[PDB]
Amino acid sequence: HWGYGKHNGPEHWHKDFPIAKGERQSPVDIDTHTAKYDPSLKPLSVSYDQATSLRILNNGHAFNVEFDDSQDKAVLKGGPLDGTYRLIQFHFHWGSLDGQGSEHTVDKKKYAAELHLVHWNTKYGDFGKAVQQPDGLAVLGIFLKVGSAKPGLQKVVDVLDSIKTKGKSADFTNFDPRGLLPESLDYWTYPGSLTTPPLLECVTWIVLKEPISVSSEQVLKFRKLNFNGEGEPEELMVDNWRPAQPLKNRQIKASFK
Ligand SMILES: NS(=O)(=O)c1ccc(CNc2nc[nH]c(=O)c2[N+](=O)[O-])cc1
Ligand SMILES: NS(=O)(=O)c1ccc(CNc2nc[nH]c(=O)c2[N+](=O)[O-])cc1
Ligand SMILES: [Zn+2]
Repeated sequence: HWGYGKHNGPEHWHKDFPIAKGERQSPVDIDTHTAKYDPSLKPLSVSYDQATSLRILNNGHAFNVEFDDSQDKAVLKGGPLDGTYRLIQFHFHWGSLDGQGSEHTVDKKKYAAELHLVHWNTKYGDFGKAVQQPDGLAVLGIFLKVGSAKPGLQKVVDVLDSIKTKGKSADFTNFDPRGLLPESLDYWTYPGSLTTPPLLECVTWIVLKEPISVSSEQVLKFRKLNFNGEGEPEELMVDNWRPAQPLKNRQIKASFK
């Protein structure tokens, strides 16, 4: 199986998922100087007031906080998007050290982690159908730097010891993802892909300029998670990020400045 270990990491994925070397792969380096301001972009609309979290799962690659997406409750719209995208889950990618961990980079700068709020286009009826379409998903990307704690993150951090190993899940209700957003919704956007296999080219990426601050103790707790299942040799869950991929024939647009 693919992973991020010594022998099955990102440079190996193409052998099972040939679209790894495709025309619209993610993440990418965001060259701030060459991203053009696009005054036709709209403000992003993040409507998470009715979000219903249900569960948190260690899937052996990251942990996902899953939402009830059976009704139009936590939606992302506007920005570069046409139509309405419903929140299904969020997860993070992070490093073994504070100097690395994000998937997207900003003029080659790597952040300590990166949060992905994953949304699917309601015109496709469900997630599984949406990932088959070029405009199927919108992922809202938010950088994490180490500094002041993020109080809105602590409930997530505190449950991780209950889902240490691959395939563990825990009840995770009433979590409000608004506590994870920075103050500004200024963003960059570009057409890309899932950053893990199956690496489908179905994502409008929206990457916020303003990172959120999390404490060293918070990100330390992410690094105590395990890639392995229970009663297998311990492999800390760290460096679960794909490096920047060739931008190819794509423009990154800025909503600002
Ligand atoms: N193209 S892909 O899906 O990324 C993929 C890549 C590599 C494999 C073989 N994996 C391994 N082979 C040898 N030793 C190991 O320790 C692992 N391992 O770590 O799994 C299987 C699938
Ligand atoms: N890192 S990211 O780009 O935000 C991101 C990556 C993967 C997903 C959903 N995963 C899947 N999607 C479709 N088919 C699949 O088979 C899987 N799967 O097997 O996981 C959602 C978001
Ligand atoms: Zn992700």
